[PDB]
Amino acid sequence: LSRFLGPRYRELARNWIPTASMWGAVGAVGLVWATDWRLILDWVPYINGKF
Amino acid sequence: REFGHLTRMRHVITYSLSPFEQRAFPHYFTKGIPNVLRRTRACILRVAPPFVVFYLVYTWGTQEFEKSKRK
Amino acid sequence: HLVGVCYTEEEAKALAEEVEVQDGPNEDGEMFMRPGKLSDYFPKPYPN
Amino acid sequence: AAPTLTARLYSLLFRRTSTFALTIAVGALFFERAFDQGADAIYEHINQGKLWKHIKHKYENK
Amino acid sequence: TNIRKSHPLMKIINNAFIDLPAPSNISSWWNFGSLLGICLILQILTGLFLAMHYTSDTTTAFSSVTHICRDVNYGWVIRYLHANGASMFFICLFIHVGRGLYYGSYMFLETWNIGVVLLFTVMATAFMGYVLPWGQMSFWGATVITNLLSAIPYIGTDLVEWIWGGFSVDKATLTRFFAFHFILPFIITALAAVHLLFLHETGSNNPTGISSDMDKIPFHPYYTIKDILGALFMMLILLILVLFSPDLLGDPDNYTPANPLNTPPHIKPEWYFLFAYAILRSIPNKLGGVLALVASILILILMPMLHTSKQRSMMFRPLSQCLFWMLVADLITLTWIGGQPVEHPFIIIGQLASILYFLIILVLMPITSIIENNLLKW
Amino acid sequence: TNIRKSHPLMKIINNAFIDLPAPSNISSWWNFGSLLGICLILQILTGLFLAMHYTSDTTTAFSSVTHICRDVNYGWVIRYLHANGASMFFICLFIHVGRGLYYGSYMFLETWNIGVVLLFTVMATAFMGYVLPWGQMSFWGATVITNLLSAIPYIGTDLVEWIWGGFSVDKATLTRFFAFHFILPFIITALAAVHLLFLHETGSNNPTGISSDMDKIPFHPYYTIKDILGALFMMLILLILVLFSPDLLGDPDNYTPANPLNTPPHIKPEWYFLFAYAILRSIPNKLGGVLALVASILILILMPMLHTSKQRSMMFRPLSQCLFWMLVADLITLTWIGGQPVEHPFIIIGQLASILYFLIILVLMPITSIIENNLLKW
Amino acid sequence: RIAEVDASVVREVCSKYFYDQCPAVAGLGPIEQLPDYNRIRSGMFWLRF
Amino acid sequence: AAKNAVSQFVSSMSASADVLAMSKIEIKLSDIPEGKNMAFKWRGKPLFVRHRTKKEIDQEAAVEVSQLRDPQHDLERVKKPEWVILIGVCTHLGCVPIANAGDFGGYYCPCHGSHYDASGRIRKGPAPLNLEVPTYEFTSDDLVIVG
Ligand code: HEM
Ligand code: HEM
Ligand code: HEM
Ligand code: HEM
Ligand SMILES: COC(=O)N(OC)c1ccccc1COc1ccn(-c2ccc(Cl)cc2)n1
Ligand SMILES: COC(=O)N(OC)c1ccccc1COc1ccn(-c2ccc(Cl)cc2)n1
Ligand code: FES
Repeated sequence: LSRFLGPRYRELARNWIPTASMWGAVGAVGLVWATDWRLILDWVPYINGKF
Repeated sequence: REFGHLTRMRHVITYSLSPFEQRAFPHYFTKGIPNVLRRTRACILRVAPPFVVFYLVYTWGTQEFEKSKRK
Repeated sequence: HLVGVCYTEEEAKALAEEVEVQDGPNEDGEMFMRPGKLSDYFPKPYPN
Repeated sequence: AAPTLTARLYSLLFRRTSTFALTIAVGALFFERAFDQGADAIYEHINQGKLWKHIKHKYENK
Repeated sequence: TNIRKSHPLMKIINNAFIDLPAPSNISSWWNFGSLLGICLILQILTGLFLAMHYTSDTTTAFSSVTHICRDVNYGWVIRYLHANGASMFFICLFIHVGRGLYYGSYMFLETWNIGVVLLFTVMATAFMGYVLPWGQMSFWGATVITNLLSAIPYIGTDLVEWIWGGFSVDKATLTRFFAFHFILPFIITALAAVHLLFLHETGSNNPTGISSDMDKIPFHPYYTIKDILGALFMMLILLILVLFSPDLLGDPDNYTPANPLNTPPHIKPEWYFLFAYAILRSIPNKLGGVLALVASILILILMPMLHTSKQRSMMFRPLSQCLFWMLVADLITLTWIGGQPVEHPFIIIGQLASILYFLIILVLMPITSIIENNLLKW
Repeated sequence: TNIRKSHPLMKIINNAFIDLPAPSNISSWWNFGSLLGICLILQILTGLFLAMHYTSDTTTAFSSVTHICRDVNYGWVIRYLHANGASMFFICLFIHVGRGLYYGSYMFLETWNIGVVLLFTVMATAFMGYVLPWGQMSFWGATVITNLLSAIPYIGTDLVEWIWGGFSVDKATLTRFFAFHFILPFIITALAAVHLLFLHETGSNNPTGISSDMDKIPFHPYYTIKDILGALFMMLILLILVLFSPDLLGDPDNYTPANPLNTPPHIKPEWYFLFAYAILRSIPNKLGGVLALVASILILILMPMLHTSKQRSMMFRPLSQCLFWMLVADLITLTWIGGQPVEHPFIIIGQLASILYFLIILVLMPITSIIENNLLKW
Repeated sequence: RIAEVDASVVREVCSKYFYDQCPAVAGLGPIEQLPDYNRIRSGMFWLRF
Repeated sequence: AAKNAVSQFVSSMSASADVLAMSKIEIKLSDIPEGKNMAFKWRGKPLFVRHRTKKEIDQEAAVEVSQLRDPQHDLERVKKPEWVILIGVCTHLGCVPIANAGDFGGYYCPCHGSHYDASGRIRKGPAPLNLEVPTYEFTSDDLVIVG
């Protein structure tokens, strides 16, 4: 398919993949206190967040 | 989308009759019975052969279930 | 509810294993007595 | 005309409003564990010798 | 000076129900959208009664439901109105989805995507209502969900413990299932107003698949009297199942109470989940089985992308009509297999029918539309 | 191609909150309309918790509420959020009504009449929530309503028996009070969307009483940041009353349980009903007292008809400002009298203040506006 | 001088002169639909980048 | 309003308890004869608790790893061979039946005819795993705390 074909489609997606960890890692930090992810609160020694 | 702003049409005439001037039940078994037989014939070869294969699999599946617990 | 406010949990059960109140029944028997099971309200004096 | 210290990091992080969209998440620290200086050291100072973890050595290891 | 065209509240009703342009050749398959709105209202004015006299605990749930059929006045009629009214909702939902699949109504992209959200929300609601009476089918049916819900490799073991009230089967299990069942029918009522606001931008599709802007009629009185007649025929079927055989759609083993007392003679849910229970049971892996459960409902979102025909509906496509009825006969097979024990003929059948459900939608339907395109010289 | 002006759902939000034309001289008295929408949402996400752990019967009601403050986790904070959150709703409602009375906002006739319906519905709701905990103030306060409700000369004796569950104080009394309290807050949420749709036809009034079509500003960002700041100041006052004195607004005698055991030392409701209890108690007739109770709230509907001034608001009317603050000082007197025993000085005071509340609205206010009309040479 | 301009040079010089800067605005009627200065100033910084 | 109002609505619907002393720190004394399993609804399922014999660990050890699929035995999980803890959960469906019915001391599932252990071990198909014990340690004279 030549649906989304082109060197233009991955050129704006070339300069956005630095700020497309604002898509995935922001979801990874968007589920730290909304979820209480238990074994990745010891990602840091800093969060003794519940007593 | 309101009624006078929908589409463009030219050279078409329609005629209608009042509901109090006509019979609510016209030809019912004179026209209706040969009409529902034409519609049944036109769709019977598309709808029915899948449900026949469900029937044959269902009979083979319940009979080979009982010819396993027997001895 | 007395643990951590004015008693630790031992020094607390011993005040419950001091009064004798009536428990429920058990088969091969009837209404028996079993004292403080660590979670018990304070005993009323009057039956009615 | 030397300015004051209000050019904080405005040319460094704050111009392109990349900071502003995610200060609930990224710019969120320094205000839970750095505030051990806050209420708990104040609340136990008004109530010295009255909480349970003050009268505690008297009743363990007896 | 016409008050129904100028009053701020009356002109919303007039544009929605009275002066709305509608196609003139709309069939009886377009009746089931207002029937779904009648079944949803009825399940709200009957779930009022049951949650009033209710207690949800591991010690009293099975007896709180038997109190209503005998002691609570007009409780036998309202309980079996609620248990059969949910079977009526699910038959009016499968007709509705199969209509829009047959006539190409999924090309209304925003209306179709809110519909797939509505299909998930009523399916999860009714699962959390059959766990409330606490019988054998309530226990063993809930405890096969959590085996595939604890199979989530990171967060799953603390997910099931957070929704079970805190440990396992206990008093507070039925305080989070009951909470997730009182409030989910009202998200459905707000998702249905948004569902109709997107349809109002284009109007309705029709059985020919051709736009009908030269042949519109007003909605009143032609389809207001046709939707009232179709709703009267639905109340006749529902009150026949309530007043003449109120236990025809049901399982007797859910009158045996819940306890881990003994393993039951079988495990089976209600009829409208038997197609889904048959698919996950034919996968011998509790992660592959929970993925194909969600992939059997969310596969509907790929229907706009998989369309390769030059026509919209299936009225003039005879080779595609054969494949549509093979898919309906495949879902009848999975409903039968899902109430059978896991034995020799019902594993090879139940796992080949799980394959053919995905082979028709993904592979066989896009190739057949291309073959019909070449035969019509485009 | 601007997506917030062309998307079907986004353009409703844009016309309502973002691009809405608003007067530029709107004061802080116009903040209390969005504060009422915050207090109503908060009373819904907190009444969720209480009705979950609840049993409403004559044998267990007083103990079902004491179970939450001690045993149910986070139940002391949520219970006193709910009891003080209803006092917060009633202070934000009396400021709101007195604003529209002072600035002549009742000239928006359809918006004002839906408001009077909203004032009746929250008053009847909160009466059927104070009867639920079943203490001395719950009993003797409910049993003075039915003395004036059985005084209806034809239908009243079968009316009270139909709402008392069937006889008197019993198990099922608190199944019809509790039913009339779970569902009435949701009629308020639908009556508030209709309330704002009528205001959108004209926009807002302003403190000068003059139309402001030459000086409009957008609602975002000027009043979106001003309504957020005012809501933050409301959460500070509410959490101070919850975390530092959670029994300041309340009665200790409603901790003494309910029983017909003994007559209480006094009978008094919450503070926001004390003006209404003082009026009916000063009428020695159980039919004349139930008529003047309904005539103290429904008198607001006559405010468009009684207006005789050539100006709209009270900003330039110094003689009318004196009468407005005499009416506020008259409602402070009735709130004090309604918590006093029925003795010698509190009957001649409580019945002259009941007269002056009706004399100001009906007689003194229309004559004074005419006198001010003659002094300005029109 | 024209031959040494490329796309990264244009991105650098436009970000220096345009982005988080306060503009000067003039208008002559009928200009009731000319947006507020706060809405014009907030149109100078972008949302997603 | 992100962590002190969302994540703090935590303790009523979590593994933290309104039953803060559950029954495990309650003083458990054996009102139980050997060969008798009572339906103890203590954290859900009947936990298999009775006396013990010296002859007990000799019959499960007579059948070794060559039978099994996921091998772990009495000394791996249990503290000392004078005590026993189970849960009443089949690892595929979730039930084993009432006691005193089996071959020589198991709990034969009458679902369609499989068998299971009195100490949590796989015998027949079609379930993959072994029965789960809860986690605790030994501390005491008779102060048992199962959890
Ligand atoms: C609570 C659930 C639902 C309600 C109340 C509802 C309601 C309605 C109504 C009233 C109509 C217009 C009349 C009609 O054509 O029947 C309609 C049309 C439509 N619905 Fe639904 N619906 C629901 C679920 C769904 C689902 C599950 C889907 C698809 C996955 C869906 C997709 C559609 C489509 C595509 C149309 C337009 C069809 C056409 O005009 O040809 N809806 N719906
Ligand atoms: C989309 C709407 C609904 C669906 C599909 C639905 C489905 C069900 C089902 C399957 C049952 C089990 C009946 C049985 O097995 O005997 C049930 C009963 C029940 N429902 Fe609903 N329901 C709906 C609406 C509601 C509402 C609006 C409420 C609460 C206000 C509610 C609360 C309950 C309760 C408490 C029971 C108790 C069990 C019983 O009485 O049988 N449900 N419902
Ligand atoms: C649940 C109850 C209520 C809610 C949520 C509510 C909400 C609102 C809101 C958001 C506004 C616009 C902003 C403002 O001017 O404050 C407003 C204005 C108004 N409300 Fe209410 N209100 C309620 C009760 C009432 C009552 C009891 C009355 C009168 C008896 C009333 C009469 C008015 C009037 C006349 C206006 C327009 C005032 C003006 O623009 O000068 N409302 N209301
Ligand atoms: C306009 C909104 C509301 C108002 C003005 C209101 C008012 C009240 C009042 C005055 C009480 C008595 C508290 C006490 O005396 O200790 C109460 C408690 C109660 N409310 Fe509400 N409430 C509202 C919303 C709700 C909602 C949305 C529900 C149910 C979902 C509800 C159900 C209850 C119940 C069951 C109680 C008894 C628990 C207790 O007394 O602490 N209320 N409410
Ligand atoms: C009326 O309730 C039952 O039939 N339930 O649950 C108590 C039952 C009872 C016994 C055995 C199995 C079940 C459930 O089986 C299934 C199979 C698929 N789903 C499902 C549920 C939610 C969603 Cl979103 C999607 C799929 N449920
Ligand atoms: C919080 O509840 C109380 O204060 N209640 O009721 C349990 C109470 C308690 C003790 C004594 C009296 C009352 C009630 O006194 C009044 C006086 C007037 N209303 C009233 C009620 C509804 C409507 Cl629409 C209009 C007026 N109620
Ligand atoms: S015991 Fe569950 S399958 Fe054999």
